[PDB]
Amino acid sequence: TDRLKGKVAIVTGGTLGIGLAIADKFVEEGAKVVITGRHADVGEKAAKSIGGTDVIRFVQHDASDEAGWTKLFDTTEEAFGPVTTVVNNAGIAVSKSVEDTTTEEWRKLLSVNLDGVFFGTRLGIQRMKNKGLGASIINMSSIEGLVGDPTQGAYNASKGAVRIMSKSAALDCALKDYDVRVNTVHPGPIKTPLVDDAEGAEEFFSQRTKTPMGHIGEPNDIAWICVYLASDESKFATGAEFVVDGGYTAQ
Amino acid sequence: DRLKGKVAIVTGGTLGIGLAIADKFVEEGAKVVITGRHADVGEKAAKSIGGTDVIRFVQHDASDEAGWTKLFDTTEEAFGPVTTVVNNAGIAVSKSVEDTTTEEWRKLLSVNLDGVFFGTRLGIQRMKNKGLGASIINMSSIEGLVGDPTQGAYNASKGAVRIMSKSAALDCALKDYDVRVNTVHPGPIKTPLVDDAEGAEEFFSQRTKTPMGHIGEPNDIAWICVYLASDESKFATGAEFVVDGGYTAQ
Amino acid sequence: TDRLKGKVAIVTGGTLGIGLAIADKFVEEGAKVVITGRHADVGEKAAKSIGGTDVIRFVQHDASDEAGWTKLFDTTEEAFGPVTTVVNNAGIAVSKSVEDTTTEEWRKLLSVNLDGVFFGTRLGIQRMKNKGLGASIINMSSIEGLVGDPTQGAYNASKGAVRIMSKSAALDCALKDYDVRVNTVHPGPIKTPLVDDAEGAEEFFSQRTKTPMGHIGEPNDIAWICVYLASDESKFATGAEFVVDGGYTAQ
Amino acid sequence: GMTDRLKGKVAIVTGGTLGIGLAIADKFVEEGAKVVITGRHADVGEKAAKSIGGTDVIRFVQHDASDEAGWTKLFDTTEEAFGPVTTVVNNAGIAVSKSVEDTTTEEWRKLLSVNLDGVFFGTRLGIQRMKNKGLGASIINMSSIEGLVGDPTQGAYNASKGAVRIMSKSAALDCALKDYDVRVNTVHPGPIKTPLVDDAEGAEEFFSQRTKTPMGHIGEPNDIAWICVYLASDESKFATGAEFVVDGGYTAQ
Ligand SMILES: NC(=O)c1ccc[n+]([C@@H]2O[C@H](COP(=O)([O-])OP(=O)(O)OC[C@H]3O[C@@H](n4cnc5c(N)ncnc54)[C@H](OP(=O)(O)O)[C@@H]3O)[C@@H](O)[C@H]2O)c1
Ligand SMILES: NC(=O)c1ccc[n+]([C@@H]2O[C@H](COP(=O)([O-])OP(=O)(O)OC[C@H]3O[C@@H](n4cnc5c(N)ncnc54)[C@H](OP(=O)(O)O)[C@@H]3O)[C@@H](O)[C@H]2O)c1
Ligand SMILES: NC(=O)c1ccc[n+]([C@@H]2O[C@H](COP(=O)([O-])OP(=O)(O)OC[C@H]3O[C@@H](n4cnc5c(N)ncnc54)[C@H](OP(=O)(O)O)[C@@H]3O)[C@@H](O)[C@H]2O)c1
Ligand SMILES: NC(=O)c1ccc[n+]([C@@H]2O[C@H](COP(=O)([O-])OP(=O)(O)OC[C@H]3O[C@@H](n4cnc5c(N)ncnc54)[C@H](OP(=O)(O)O)[C@@H]3O)[C@@H](O)[C@H]2O)c1
Ligand SMILES: [Mg+2]
Ligand SMILES: [Mg+2]
Repeated sequence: TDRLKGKVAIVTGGTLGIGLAIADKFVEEGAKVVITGRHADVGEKAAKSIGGTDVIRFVQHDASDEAGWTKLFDTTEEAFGPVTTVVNNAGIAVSKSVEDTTTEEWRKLLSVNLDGVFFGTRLGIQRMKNKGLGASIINMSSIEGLVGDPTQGAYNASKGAVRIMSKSAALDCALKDYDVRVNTVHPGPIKTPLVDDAEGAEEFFSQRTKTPMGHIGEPNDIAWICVYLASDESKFATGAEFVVDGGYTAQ
Repeated sequence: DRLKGKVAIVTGGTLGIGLAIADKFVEEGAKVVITGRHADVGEKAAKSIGGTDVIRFVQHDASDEAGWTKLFDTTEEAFGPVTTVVNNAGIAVSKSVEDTTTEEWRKLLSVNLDGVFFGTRLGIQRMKNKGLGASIINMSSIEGLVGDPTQGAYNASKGAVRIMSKSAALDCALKDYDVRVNTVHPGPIKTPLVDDAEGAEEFFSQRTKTPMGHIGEPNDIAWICVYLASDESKFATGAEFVVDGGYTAQ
Repeated sequence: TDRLKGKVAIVTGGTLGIGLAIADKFVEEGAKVVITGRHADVGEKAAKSIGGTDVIRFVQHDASDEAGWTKLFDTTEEAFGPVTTVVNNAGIAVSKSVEDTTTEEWRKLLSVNLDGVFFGTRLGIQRMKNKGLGASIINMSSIEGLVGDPTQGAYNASKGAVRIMSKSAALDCALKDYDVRVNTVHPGPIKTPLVDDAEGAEEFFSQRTKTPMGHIGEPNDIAWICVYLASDESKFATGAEFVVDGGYTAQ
Repeated sequence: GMTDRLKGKVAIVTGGTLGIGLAIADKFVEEGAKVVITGRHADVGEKAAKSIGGTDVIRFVQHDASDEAGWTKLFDTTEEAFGPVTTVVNNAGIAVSKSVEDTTTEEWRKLLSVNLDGVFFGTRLGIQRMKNKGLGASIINMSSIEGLVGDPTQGAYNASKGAVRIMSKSAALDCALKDYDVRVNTVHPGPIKTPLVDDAEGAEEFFSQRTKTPMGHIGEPNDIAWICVYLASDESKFATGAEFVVDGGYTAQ
C-alpha cells in the first residue's frame, strides 16, 4: 500500500510551501526524503514537523551551488541508500516585466530557477542511471512555463527552459535504457509563502478571468501529482507536462 | 481507499484500457459499472474483477444516446449517485484522410466523439451541485496531440475530445458545479486494439516512435485515471495527462 | 509581384467576413478564385465586388453537401484550370455550453465545421496530389481549437478536430510526396458578421483579460496569413498552426 | 503585391551574416527595409552586407549578442545610419552537441549567454527603444522546433529555445496591454540548410529521415526569411505572442 516503498528522494526547497507538502506526502507514502533550503533555522524545524531522522533529514544547500550538489547526493546516499528520486523544486520569483528586469535580477533568478534545475537533473541522471531503481526526476515548472505573464519575464524564461530541457533529458534516458524518467509539473496559483507575501496576489489570481475555479490551490495539490510521478505507477510517463492549475491554462 | 465512496461508469470497460481502469477503481474502493456491446465478454469481465457488490456490467453502445440515461439510472440504483465518468469507449480505422470513406468517418466519430459528448453532457447534468467531487475523464490519445498519416478520422475524434473537454471543464469550474473534466492521452498500449493489428506493437516499439523502446500496458493508464478520479486531484481541470513513453516529447 | 501567380483557389464561405477578405487578397496577388456560400444573393454581389468572372466566380454550395464538393471542384477546374488551393473556411457557431447543447445543434455545427472541412480536405488531396501545383490546403480552425470556451462546446469540438485532422493529412501528403501542404489558421476574435450578429461578442472579446491588444481583429488580418500559406513562400510549412489572435492564447 | 511590404522599416538582424539571418536580411532589403546585420567576425560580416546592397540599405556592425553594453552601441549606430529602429530579429545563436548528462557547465553557460541572454538583451532594449513611437514595431525571436520538442543530444540548446519561446510571450503581453505598438513573436524553424547544419557532419542526413522531417529533406534559409517578412510587416498587426512553425512537418508527428 506504500506507494513510494524503497524510494529515496531529494526535494530542493522542501522546507516551505509546495516543497514542504511534497516531502510530507513522500514520507507518508514510504519514501526517505532529504529536504534542502538556504536557511538552516527554518529547515530542520520543517524536517522535524514531518518525522524523525529515520525518514526525513534536512541538508542546507543553495540549488545554484554546483559543488554542493555532489555533497548533497553523497549525504543522502550515506543516510538512506542510493537516490531514486529528485524533485527540483527550489525557485524564486521577480515581479518585473521583461522591459523592467535588471540584468542582475535576470541572472539571479536564472541561476536558481534554471541552473539549479540543470545541476540537479544532470547529476541525477549520472547518479541513478543503470541501477534499476525506477528513478524519477520531477522538475518544477509552472503554468508560467506554458503561458506568458507580462510582469514575470525572467520567471517565464526560466520555467520555459525547464519545460523543454526536461524533455531532452527524458528522451536521452529513455533511448539509452537508463531507467530514469524526467517529467515537469506545472502548478497554477498555490497558497504558499511566495503567494502569501505578494500583496493581493491570491485575490488577483482567484479572479475567474485568471483561475476559473475562483480560488487558488493548496500545496497538497502539487504534492499528490508528485507522488504519482515518483512512484512506479507512472513507469510509462516521461517527458510529459502535468498541469494542476484550476483551469487556468484551459482558457 | 483513494476512491472511497466514488461511483464510476467506465465505458468500454470489458477489455484493454477500460478493463484495467475498472480493476484499479474497484481496488481503490470505488463502485464501478463497465459497459460494452457484447454481453458475453462483459459479464466475464465484470466477475473477473469482483462481485456485484463492487462491479457490474451493463450492455450499452456509447453512441446510443437514449441508453445513456438508462445507464446512469441503472448505476444509481445499484450503487447510489454517479460521481465519476470515464468516457473510454472508442474504435480505430486504419485509413488516411484521403482514403477514409464517409461511412468510416461517420461510424468512428459517432463512437469516439458523439459518445464522449453524450457521456460528458449527461455527466454534467447528473453530477453537478451534489458535492460529490465529481470527475469526468475523457479518453483522448497521443493522436489528440500529434497527427498520424494513417489515422485521419481517429485524429479528428481525439482532437475534438481534447478541446471539447476544456469547454466542459471551464463551464463546470465557473459555475461552481463541483465537476472536473480532464483528458488522458495514452501512447501505444498493449491491448486487443493493438494485439489484433498485425505488426503494430513491433512498429510502435521502434525508438523513432516510442523512445522507451516498448509499448505500455493497460495499468499505466489505470493509475493516472485513479489520480484523476480521486479528490487528490481536486485542483486539476481542463488539463491533458500524457502517458506515452516519451512519444510526444520528440 | 503576384505572390499567388497561377494559383487557383476554392474559398468556402467566401462571401462575407474572413472568407471574403481571403478571396479579395488572393485575387489581388494574382490567384483565380471560386468562392462558395449558401445565399446566392450575397454570393453574386461578393464576386463582382471583388472582380470579374475572369478572376473570381461564385458557386452556391453547402460545405456540408458531400456530392456538391465533386461538382464544385469540377466547376472550378472547368473555369480556371486545376485547383491548387483549398481554404476550408465555411463555419457556423452555436452559443451553448456542452451541458446545454442539444444533439440537433451538435450535429448541425459539426456537419459544417468538421464534415465540410473533411470533405474538402479529402477531395483536395485526391484532386491536387501529384500534379506539381505547389498545392496548399488551408483549414480554418480558431483559438477555440486551442483553448476552451465554456459557451461554445460544439464549436470547441469542431475546431479541435480540424486542428488535429489537418496534421494527419499534412503528414500523409508529405510522406507520400504528393506536393500538397496542409496547415491550420487560428484566428482570435475578428470583426465579421458572425461576431456582429452575436449580441455583446465584440465587447466581451475586446476586454484585455480576453484579447490583450484590447480590440478584435479584422478580416484582412486572416487574409494575409492565408496568402503566405497559399504561396510557394511557405513551401516548407506543413502540419502547423498559425495563430493570429491579438495575444489571446499567449496568456 | 505591388508595394514594398517593409517600406520604411529599419531592422536589426543579429547573426545576419550567414545562414538564416543572412536570408532574412536579404529579403528584408528586397521588401524595402533598411537593415543592420551583426556577427562576431567582421570579415564575414562586411562581405555579407555588400552581397546584399550598398550602405544606403544595409550595413554590418560587429557585435557579440551576449555583450550587453554593445547592444546600446548597436542601436545607437543603427539610429544614426537609418533612423528609429522598428524591427528586431534576435537570430544569433549557437549549438552544442551534448546530452544534458554530458553538458559541461562551461558549455551550458556559453550557449545560454548567446541563445538566451542575448535574446533577452535585444528584446528588452527593443521594447525600450521602439515603444510608443507609432512605428508598427515588431520583435522576432528565433526559437526552434527544439523549443517545442526535446532533442536528447542538444540539452542546453533545448533549454535556451524553450526559454525564448515563453519569455517572448511575456514581452508580447506586456507590450500589448500597455499599448506600446510593439509585437513580439517566435519563429520555430525545423532543420534548415545553413553553415550551422553544414558543419555538423551527418546532421542533414539525420534530419532528412522521414521519421524526423516528413517532407524527407531539410529547408532553406529563404523559408525562414519569408515568415520573418510577414511578421515584420504591418500585414501581421494582430499577431503577437504566437509561435510560427516552419518545419517540414517535424512537430506534426
Ligand atoms: N506557489 C505558486 O503559486 C507556484 C505556482 C507555480 C509554480 N511554482 C513553483 O513551485 C516551486 C515552489 O514554490 P513555492 O511557491 O512553494 O515557493 P516558496 O513557498 O517561496 O518556497 C520556496 C522553497 O525553496 C527554497 N529555496 C529558495 N531558493 C533556494 C535556493 N537558491 N536553493 C535552495 N533552496 C531554495 C526556500 O527555502 P529558503 O528560502 O530557506 O532557501 C523554500 O523552502 C517554485 O519552483 C515555484 O517557481 C509555484
Ligand atoms: N491501446 C492504445 O494504444 C491506445 C492509445 C491511446 C488511446 N487509446 C484509447 O483508449 C480507449 C481504449 O482503447 P483500447 O486500446 O483499450 O481498446 P480495446 O482493447 O479495443 O477495447 C475497447 C473497449 O471498448 C468497448 N467498445 C468498443 N466499441 C464500443 C461502443 N460503441 N460502445 C461501448 N463500448 C465499446 C469494447 O467492448 P465491445 O467490443 O464488447 O463493445 C472494449 O471493452 C479508446 O478510446 C482508445 O481510442 C488507446
Ligand atoms: N470571426 C471570428 O472571430 C472567428 C474567429 C476564429 C475562427 N473563425 C472561423 O473563420 C471562419 C469564417 O468565419 P467568419 O466570422 O468570417 O463567418 P461569417 O462572417 O459568418 O461568414 C461565414 C461565411 O461562410 C458562409 N457559410 C456559412 N455556412 C456555410 C455552409 N454550410 N456552406 C458554405 N458556406 C457557408 C457564409 O455564407 P452563407 O451564409 O450565404 O452560406 C459566409 O460567407 C469560420 O470557420 C469561423 O469558425 C472566425
Ligand atoms: N539551422 C537550423 O536548422 C535551425 C533550426 C532552428 C533554429 N535555428 C536558429 O536560427 C538561428 C540562426 O541559425 P543558423 O543555422 O542560420 O546559424 P549559422 O549558419 O551558424 O549562422 C549563425 C549566425 O549568427 C552569428 N553568430 C553566432 N554567434 C553569435 C554571437 N554571439 N553574436 C552575434 N552573432 C553571432 C554568426 O556569425 P559569427 O559566427 O561571425 O558571429 C552567423 O552570422 C539560430 O538562433 C539557430 O538556433 C536554426
Ligand atoms: Mg489562456
Ligand atoms: Mg513528435
